[PDB]
Amino acid sequence: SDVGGCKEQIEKLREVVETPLLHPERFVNLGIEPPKGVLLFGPPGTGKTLCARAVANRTDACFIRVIGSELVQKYVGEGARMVRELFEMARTKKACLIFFDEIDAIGGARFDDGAGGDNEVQRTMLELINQLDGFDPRGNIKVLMATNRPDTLDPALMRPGRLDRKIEFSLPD
Amino acid sequence: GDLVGVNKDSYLILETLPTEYDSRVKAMEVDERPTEQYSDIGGLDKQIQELVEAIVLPMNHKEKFENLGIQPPKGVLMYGPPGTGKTLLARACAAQTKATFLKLAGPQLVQMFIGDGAKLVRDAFALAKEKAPSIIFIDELDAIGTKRFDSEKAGDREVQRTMLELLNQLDGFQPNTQVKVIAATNRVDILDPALLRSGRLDRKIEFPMPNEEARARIMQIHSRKMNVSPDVNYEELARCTDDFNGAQCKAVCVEAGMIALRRGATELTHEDYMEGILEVQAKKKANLQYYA
Amino acid sequence: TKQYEKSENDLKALQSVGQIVGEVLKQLTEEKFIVKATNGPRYVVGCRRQLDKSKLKPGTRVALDMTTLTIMRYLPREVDPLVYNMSHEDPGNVSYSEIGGLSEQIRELREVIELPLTNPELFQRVGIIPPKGCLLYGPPGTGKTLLARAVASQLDCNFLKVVSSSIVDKYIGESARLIREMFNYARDHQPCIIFMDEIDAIGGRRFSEGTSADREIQRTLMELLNQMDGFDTLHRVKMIMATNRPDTLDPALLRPGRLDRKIHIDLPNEQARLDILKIHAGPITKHGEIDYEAIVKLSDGFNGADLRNVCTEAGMFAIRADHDFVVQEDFMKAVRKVADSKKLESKLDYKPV
Ligand SMILES: Nc1ncnc2c1ncn2[C@@H]1O[C@H](COP(=O)(O)OP(=O)(O)OP(=O)(O)O)[C@@H](O)[C@H]1O
Ligand SMILES: Nc1ncnc2c1ncn2[C@@H]1O[C@H](COP(=O)(O)OP(=O)(O)OP(=O)(O)O)[C@@H](O)[C@H]1O
Ligand SMILES: Nc1ncnc2c1ncn2[C@@H]1O[C@H](COP(=O)(O)OP(=O)(O)OP(=O)(O)O)[C@@H](O)[C@H]1O
Repeated sequence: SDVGGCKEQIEKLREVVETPLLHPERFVNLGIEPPKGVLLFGPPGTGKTLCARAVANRTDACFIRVIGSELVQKYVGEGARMVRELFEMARTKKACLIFFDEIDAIGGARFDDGAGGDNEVQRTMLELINQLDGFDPRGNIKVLMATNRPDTLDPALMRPGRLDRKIEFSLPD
Repeated sequence: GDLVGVNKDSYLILETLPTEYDSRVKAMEVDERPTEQYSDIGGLDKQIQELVEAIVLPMNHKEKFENLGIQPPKGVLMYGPPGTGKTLLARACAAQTKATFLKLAGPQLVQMFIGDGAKLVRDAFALAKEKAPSIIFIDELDAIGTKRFDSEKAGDREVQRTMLELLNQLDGFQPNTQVKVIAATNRVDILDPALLRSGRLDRKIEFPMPNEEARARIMQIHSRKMNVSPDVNYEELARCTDDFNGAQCKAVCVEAGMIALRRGATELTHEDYMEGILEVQAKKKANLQYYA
Repeated sequence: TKQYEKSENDLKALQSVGQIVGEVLKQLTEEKFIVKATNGPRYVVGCRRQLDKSKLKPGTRVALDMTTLTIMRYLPREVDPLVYNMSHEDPGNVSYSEIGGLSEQIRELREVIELPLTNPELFQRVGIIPPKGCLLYGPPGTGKTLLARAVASQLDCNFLKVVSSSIVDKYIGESARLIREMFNYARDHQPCIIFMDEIDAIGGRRFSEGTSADREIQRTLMELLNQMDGFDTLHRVKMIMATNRPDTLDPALLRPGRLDRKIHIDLPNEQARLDILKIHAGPITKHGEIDYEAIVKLSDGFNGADLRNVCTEAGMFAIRADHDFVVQEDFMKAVRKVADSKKLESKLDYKPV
């Protein structure tokens, strides 16, 4: 009820997580399949707060929040092991969910002339999408994406295949 | 050599044991098979004829080569914006090969210490040469295949250095003639320009946007399992597919099931199809005005 | 039946434990030898009477007892990767004729490489010091590891194989001391030849100060450069080097002395393209009609590699036609078209000098 009147947004981003997770048998009957993941963005108000709502209404299996900056580190190759091993964890956690904020920091696309530059950023994000493009599971763990700006296009052209349900704010009625 | 088995203070070796190493590097991927096959995709019959050529002709038809004196292809470049869906292509037909198959992720070769990826790739091609014939598939080569320009510094200079070491395994040493290795890249923007060769990247195929025939075909393959009310044009929405990726046709099906739920209708309808089309593409919103 | 008992009696001799390796630093007396283990600790021990004291010498690989920690047996030298640097194999010889061009480069490296070995007299008479080094670079064209490879399997004698990715070493860049020891065994098996593939990475500039890797790489480079700045005679050892771009190699390598000669591959002329096309038309069975000037007119600016892949593309396109002997019309079609696809993917082939 802390939502500010946004309904179609909260309805879609709700049925995309609760309904498949609360009543899995429903889709298995009608299957078809529910989408892999979602996307949120727009002006700051209100980002990341509807995420807190997903925390509240969250019933059983825990979900893992992931801030954007902890991916990028110096001494390259660290955030890669990171994202990989947290995916292995989520594959241990049986139907647990992941959320990403500030993805626009780590998904900067595409490149520059040189010398880079994006090369660590690229290998981390493209590595993320690489983990996303393996056939298994993937992931039965959903995902969640909330940011400010919709750019950049490389993760945004890699999402619509796996991910879906891009919804925009709205903003005060 | 190494690994020779010796017991503590004995400093004598009872048995010489193989083979090699190591954990994640030893087994990056051991694939049983993915269930999908080439029959699940459509519109690629020409380029999948080129693929099925490059992979299948060394397996069964090697005798034909030795009759004609033919050098088979090795590197085969795979590029296009998703989708396409070239990963289901390569891994589907990889499950149709029955030969040994190893998946691999491009950025995996980026490592913590200097040139770990080198011994990594050498171990990979060593177990590949052991399992010969075999197939190794890598993606996002352009992530590790950006040579940059000039010092300093390329943090991947060791990784791309290992790529040039793959060009040495394709250059100064012939034995890679067995176990064809396939590569895929979403964007051909940055490359090692030396990657052009038959042992290196040879058959190079652009994967375009699917065509309305192929779009309605493959989307019909995604919806063929689900209950559909037997009124669908596939022509109407095939033309309503503009700039779509086949993956966004999948999203059209997935959304068809989504609002098919909230409708309460037990079976899918065409208004649902065009609905989901409008849903995923193109975006939103503004308002209806000024155009009357 | 009795041979088994011979083996079992060998086990009775295996009840003797392996000894511990070490080096000879100095010797304080005849009963005091200043030694060090390969693992780092230093010791002073006497020894038995089976030694020859003068034969000991400082800087000597020896084996020590497990308790007395003293020399019983010794061996002069050992190196693991060497025999693997010698285990490279290449066919040809005849490939040295198969490569076509480039003639003046072929004969040039034949002179500066092979001639100091067989004929030091010609050089020592005129007063000229023999060049100890050379450089190759593609792919402005290609054929580096081919040409030089058939020089290693051509001249034979003693030759050493090096990939730049084996000097990585992870901890403690002692792959540097593997360059030192490697040069010492090149001073053992001399005359020897040294390959260097992909010398850009192990040739970098350290332009921007950064991280760790670049610094220790530059450290092994200091080892290289100062071992070509000798203090040593490298007359008897040969060094061949190949890399994409002769840019990041630093003025130290670009300086003569260390690197005397500079030779490149260029895009093959339609004459050499003609020739390499000839030798690539040999192994492939063809129809009675053959015209090479068709492909020579059509194919322009390819690498020699791109040209042989063009021939293979002709034949493997001709497995669709299922004909054993194949016309060169199918070769004009598939060669022409797919070759021009290679030229659409030929982006950014233009390299420095
Ligand atoms: N529509 C709304 N309904 C309920 N609360 C709102 C709404 N808009 C703003 N708020 C309140 O305003 C505060 C600020 O919004 P918030 O900080 O969550 O967005 P944000 O985190 O800045 O978005 P972003 O993550 O894109 O920066 C929140 O604590 C929230 O309670
Ligand atoms: N032409 C097509 N034929 C069949 N399926 C397709 C086609 N185009 C898209 N798809 C579907 O789109 C989905 C997403 O696949 P995607 O395009 O991400 O694979 P990909 O692009 O090869 O992988 P990557 O993104 O690593 O290159 C797949 O499940 C696939 O079934
Ligand atoms: N002049 C030539 N004659 C015969 N074959 C050639 C010639 N030039 C290139 N090739 C072919 O190119 C392939 C690779 O050998 P080469 O040493 O040229 O690789 P490279 O120069 O390291 O390639 P790149 O410079 O593109 O990395 C060989 O199979 C060889 O048949």
